[PDB]
Amino acid sequence: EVQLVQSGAEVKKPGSSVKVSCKASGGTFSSSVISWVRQAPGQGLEWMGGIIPLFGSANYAQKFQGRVTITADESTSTAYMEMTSLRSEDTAVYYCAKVSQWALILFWGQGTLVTVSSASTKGPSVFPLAPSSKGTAALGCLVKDYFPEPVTVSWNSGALTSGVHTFPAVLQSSGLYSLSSVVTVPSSSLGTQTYICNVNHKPSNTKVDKKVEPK
Amino acid sequence: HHHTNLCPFGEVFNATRFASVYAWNRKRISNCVADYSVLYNSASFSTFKCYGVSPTKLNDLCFTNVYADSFVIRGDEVRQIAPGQTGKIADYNYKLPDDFTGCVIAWNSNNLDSKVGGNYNYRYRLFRKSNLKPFERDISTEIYQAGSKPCNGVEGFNCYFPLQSYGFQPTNGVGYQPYRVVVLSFELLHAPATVCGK
Amino acid sequence: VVTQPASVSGSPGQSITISCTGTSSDVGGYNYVSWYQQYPGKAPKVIIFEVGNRPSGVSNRFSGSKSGNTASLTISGLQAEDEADYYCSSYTSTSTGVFGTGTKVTVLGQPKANPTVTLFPPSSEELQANKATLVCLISDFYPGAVTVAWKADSSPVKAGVETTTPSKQSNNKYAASSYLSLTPEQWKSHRSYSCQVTHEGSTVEKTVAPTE
Amino acid sequence: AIRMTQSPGTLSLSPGERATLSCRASQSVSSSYLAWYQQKPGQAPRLLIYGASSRATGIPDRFSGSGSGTDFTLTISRLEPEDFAVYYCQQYGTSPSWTFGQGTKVEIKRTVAAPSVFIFPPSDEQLKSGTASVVCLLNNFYPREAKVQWKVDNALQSGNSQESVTEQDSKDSTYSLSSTLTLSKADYEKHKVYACEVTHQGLSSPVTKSFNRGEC
Amino acid sequence: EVQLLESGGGLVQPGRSLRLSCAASGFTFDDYAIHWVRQVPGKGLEWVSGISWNSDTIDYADSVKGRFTISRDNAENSLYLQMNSLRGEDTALYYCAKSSFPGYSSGWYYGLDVWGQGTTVTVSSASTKGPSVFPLAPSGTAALGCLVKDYFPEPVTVSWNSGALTSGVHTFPAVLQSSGLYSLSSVVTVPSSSLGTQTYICNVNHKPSNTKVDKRVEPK
Ligand SMILES: *[C@@H]1O[C@H](CO[C@@H]2O[C@@H](C)[C@@H](O)[C@@H](O)[C@@H]2O)[C@@H](O[C@@H]2O[C@H](CO)[C@@H](O[C@@H]3O[C@H](CO)[C@@H](O)[C@H](O)[C@@H]3O)[C@H](O)[C@H]2NC(C)=O)[C@H](O)[C@H]1NC(C)=O
Repeated sequence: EVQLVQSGAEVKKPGSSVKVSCKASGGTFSSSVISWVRQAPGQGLEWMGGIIPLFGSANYAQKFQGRVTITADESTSTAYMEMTSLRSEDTAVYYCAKVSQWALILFWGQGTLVTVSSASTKGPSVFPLAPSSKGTAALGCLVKDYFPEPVTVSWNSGALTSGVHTFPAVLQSSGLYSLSSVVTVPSSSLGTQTYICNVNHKPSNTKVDKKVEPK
Repeated sequence: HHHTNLCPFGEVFNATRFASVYAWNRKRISNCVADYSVLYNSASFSTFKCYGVSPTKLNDLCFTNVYADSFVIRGDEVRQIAPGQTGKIADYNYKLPDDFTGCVIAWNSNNLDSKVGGNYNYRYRLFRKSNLKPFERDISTEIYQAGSKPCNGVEGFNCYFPLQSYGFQPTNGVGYQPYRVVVLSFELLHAPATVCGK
Repeated sequence: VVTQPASVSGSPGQSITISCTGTSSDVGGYNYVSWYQQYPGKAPKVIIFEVGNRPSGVSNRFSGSKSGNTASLTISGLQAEDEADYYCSSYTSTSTGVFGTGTKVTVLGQPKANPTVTLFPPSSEELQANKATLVCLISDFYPGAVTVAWKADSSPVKAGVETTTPSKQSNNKYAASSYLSLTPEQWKSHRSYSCQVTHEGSTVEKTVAPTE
Repeated sequence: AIRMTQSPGTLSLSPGERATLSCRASQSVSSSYLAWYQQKPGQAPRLLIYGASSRATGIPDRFSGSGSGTDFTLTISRLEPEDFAVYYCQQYGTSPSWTFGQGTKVEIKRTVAAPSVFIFPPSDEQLKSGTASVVCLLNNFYPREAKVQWKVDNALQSGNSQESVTEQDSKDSTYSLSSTLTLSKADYEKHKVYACEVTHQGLSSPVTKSFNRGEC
Repeated sequence: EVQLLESGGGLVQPGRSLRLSCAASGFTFDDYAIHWVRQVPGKGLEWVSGISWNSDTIDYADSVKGRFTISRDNAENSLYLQMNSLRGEDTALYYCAKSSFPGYSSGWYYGLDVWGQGTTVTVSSASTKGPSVFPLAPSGTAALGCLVKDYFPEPVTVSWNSGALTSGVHTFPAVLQSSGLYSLSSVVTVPSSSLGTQTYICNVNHKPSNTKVDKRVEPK
């Protein structure tokens, strides 16, 4: 019955603030300790703070004591986490975690992605990684210069799933993301089989299908 | 800590493992508030008999101290956890006073405590020279010499070990399945009231 | 009141079950039911405690169960050494214990033996003392059940009749006796007196007369 | 504040082995408020254990938590392929004051498969925009350790390449790596021979794949 | 070994008094609970009374409450069932039993594993009464005997030819007549040709009344 629902992913520019919501259902809201856990990419879990809705007395970790405020609304069973003066180091995924006083189990939300940058949202350019002519061959797509995360890459509209390696994106020095998606196929079918990578970037509403042909 | 806290009832009802009845666990609950509606509106309970307090009324009352006694017993033995009752568990393991004020909560825990082949981790006291006083705990494991010969600390003919395992299997009858028991004791004394409802 | 069947019988190898019905303050409220096996002339032996658990050394042919207000002792593979009396017992809400009525368990299979009957007239010494006692001795019969009837000529005799309860002798057979008290005038008034010993559907009739 | 330090940082084992992960506490912590989490890459943390030893719904019996006071232990009696991940321990309670351990990565130990290397010249359409990206692929290898050196006319590169690794494949327990050299179109046309050199344990010698700019 | 022995039974008139005692050995009597159970001869058991190790708890059956009282002396390892206002229904064999475990009601939880041999208590309005011995004359074998009529209390002992004749002898159980007196007959079977040769004498002995009778039996 108990379930934590957080608000959608956001993109904030540096210096601004963001207020993530966390809607709880099941009645165990008021009598619970509702915390906020943050995880920067490539890092571990970090406890920011918590609050008990019955008391409204929030407690904070020292690292977040200044720019983070955690509120609670017993009338709607929703917790909030508001961080001001956002920096690119605050780009992370934010979870609301809750412990009911009647159990030892922890209830988690699905997480909320907050990307902090000013390099405006941008669709990606898709360049081919053509298979070389000189038993197995490799071909791929270079999904370069997009913002923000994420992009989705499929091959032949999902009809090709074996051997596909879609690498995690890298944040280039330009502030735009870039990733490569490759697939190894038999060298005998390069002239017979058609390979098309389907890139979808929902933030910018960009769909791109690129045909990768031999050189 | 002396500033409005949540009563840690979780580490009582929701613990991974309970204590054997002869060594029943007791936690003292003091200076905190708790939403008892989560308790008396729960359907996960097979026994919720209150004495001296109305269950649905626990949020409107405050108490000086609250005592939570927890253990595991057989199904047919649950009815002994009541004031004025007698039996193997009430006489030798856990005994409530005639004037008890609180509630006796029990639920089937075969899914948590029974194992194929039998789980023999839970035990009870077979005998005691005299009946237990209310809220008295006996953890003695001394072998009793019921015969003419000294026992020297080993089981024998008339040399009995005072405890015996329950033998919990998943296929036992319901009356013979493990049940987790929690005994809430509400104490309303002359002290300031600390454990309140909300 | 804890009621048991008065008697339960069965042949060797067969399995029998003794019932034990009580109230909600006894067999119905507490799983503290115990069964006892009592041989003639000896103290009761614990066979079952807490419905099903048997003491160390008890044959596992003795099983115990309980359903609602009724305990059940089950003896599988009846052996001749199981012929005894069986008593259930239980704890009460009054903190007391109560015993059942008992159950005579009789393992079958023994050949029936008809009784030897000897009827004695009043001795001349007793008649001289203004008394008369007819003596009807019954021995060497099995099983124990037997019915005795006295007759003056051909009409039944009302009172003056004392009869033993049948008991076992040295060769595991039953022996009984019946005594008819009469005045010496009643003895010589009828031509004959008869002792009719009925055992397992067959009647033995011995007759004595004053003149003969 | 309470500090949870886990040990070891990385745990290198093979499928079928027994994993023993440690979580050290700076103070005595009630065993009723300690949890364990499993996290696979790109996934939210999965609650494994709560109350020191209670298994969450659906968690198999091969995961067991134990300990008290300051030493807590998560044991995996027999490692499956799906268990190789990062595991965190968390102190919590009925007060807003929780801490997490830094985590322990359980990765596989090595059977030797060498990487298949492929180099990709920049696309012509990308060269129309003034930027050239050369992509070197290291495919289906293991162990994770691998070196990628970029060579432009046999001049070793540095500071102009970015690497990305896929996570341990759920099927063959292999890794894959992609290094992207980035040059301006001007610099890219200044040189002819572009090569990425791959050093790896499964390779008797460093393997080099190259192409001359302009050849078909 | 664990052992319980009962003493102090016998005969008592209706209304009168009698005291039983139970001796214990082979176990710590100081921390056990003992009970009394009685048995109508030829029928079924019934509980009587119980007492804890410190006499703090004492219970009685409703058929004996107000009339019966139990007590114990742990220094002598002895249990007492003081008895009076005795009725005819109180005539029974009285047992002394305990459980294997200490505990007042532990006897009911796990069963009464150690019993005593019991002691007979007979409630009759009864003074001693000696028997009359009449011969039962015989009328290729023949049966003769002698009748031991109207006596109290049990028992009598009958032998033939001062114990020399044991083959063919059957002495029968006695009747408890409505008058409250016992009557018994003993019979021997002998070959027919030895009636005018051998002498047959039955030897009755009723020790309560100091009766010793030698009656000879012979053909009519
Ligand atoms: C510790 O407590 C948790 C939580 O219990 C829930 O939350 C509390 C705040 C109270 O409101 C409780 O009344 C409430 O149920 C227990 O977890 C829950 O356990 C139950 C029963 O084991 C699970 O229900 C089962 O679910 C399966 C599959 O969905 C069904 O097929 C069954 O019919 C049955 O309903 C329930 O899913 C589960 N809830 C969560 C969130 O995990 C937990 O068992 C308990 N542990 C101990 C040792 O006491």
